[PDB]
Amino acid sequence: PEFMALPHAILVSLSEQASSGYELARRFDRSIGYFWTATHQQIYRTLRVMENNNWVRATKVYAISDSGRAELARWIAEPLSPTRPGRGSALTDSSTRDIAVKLRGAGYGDVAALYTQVTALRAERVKSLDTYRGIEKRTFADPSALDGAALHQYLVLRGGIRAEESAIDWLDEVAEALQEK
Amino acid sequence: PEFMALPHAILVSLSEQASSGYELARRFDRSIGYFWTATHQQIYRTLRVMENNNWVRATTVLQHGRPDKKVYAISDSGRAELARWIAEPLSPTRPGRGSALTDSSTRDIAVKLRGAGYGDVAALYTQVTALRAERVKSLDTYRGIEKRTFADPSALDGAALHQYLVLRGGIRAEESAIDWLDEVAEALQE
Ligand SMILES: [Cl-]
Repeated sequence: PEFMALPHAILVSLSEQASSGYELARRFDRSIGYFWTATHQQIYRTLRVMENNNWVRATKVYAISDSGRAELARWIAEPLSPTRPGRGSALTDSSTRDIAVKLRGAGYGDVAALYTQVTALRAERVKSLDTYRGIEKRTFADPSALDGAALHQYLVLRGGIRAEESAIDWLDEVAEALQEK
Repeated sequence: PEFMALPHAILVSLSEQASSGYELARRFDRSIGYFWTATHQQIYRTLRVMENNNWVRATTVLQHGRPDKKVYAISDSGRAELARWIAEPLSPTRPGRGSALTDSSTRDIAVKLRGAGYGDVAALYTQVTALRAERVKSLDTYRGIEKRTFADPSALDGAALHQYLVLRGGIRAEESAIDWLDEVAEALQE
């Protein structure tokens, strides 16, 4: 439960607005829904799980508990996981999504701890890009002579190259805005 | 289900090189694993399935003083299915359709783009231009939420600024997607 990311997304939702099961889903599919693709069945299942830890109270409207608000602070401060599923690419790495959740509910949990996660993740995107940048020069040196399969592969690599750059650029925009704060 | 996403990725993979179990897993991670997170167990289970469909054929190759390796290659029927799936339009019922961060058409197009060929590129260009038209809907929407809710983002503090930054990530992704979708469309224009 504390090693997953949806309980926490819902903890953010509850932190801002204490809603119900359906009100929660409804709220989630337009607030955090643009980064997380979760179903109503998932939202409800996790809401059950959160009441099992006493993370949410039965005020029928759910409320974040003290224990749940503590977990959000804990989770936001918790650094980058080495066991995280998808390490090594901006398209597969789920940290970009987690940072967005942490960034939203940065009331519970502090900005200093998150800043370091933003700078740590950016450093990883540089390893990713530096890898892609190597495959480019060492596989697609002179990118104008490419014809069919070779060019299709280049273009695909160029999508990954863009994503890595995109991630770094956002991570920079995030890191900049968290400094002036 | 048969005609899902991973099988076609594996057809594209085996289209590039006839690989064995481990070779296919290894080379998928090296290439298509940078956009696709799939487990080796999953890769092999689809391999089994597509052999039952006769989409892939297995040949035991002779290795001296080596366990003889079983190599899978794409068959005629599988080569046909890959061509069929590249041509098949985007689903209007698929999830996360409303965001570049949430949409898997970006990934499907990448796979299609890999194993395209002279005959499939034309139909593939169709989906490129269609998906770009959707990213503009998504972008046009985010830019609306920006102007309506986050005009003058210099006087933003705390929650408001955190939310804007998050919205700023979505705008970049849509832009990024459009830029790539344009680069692909242009490179096919020759
Ligand atoms: Cl055959």
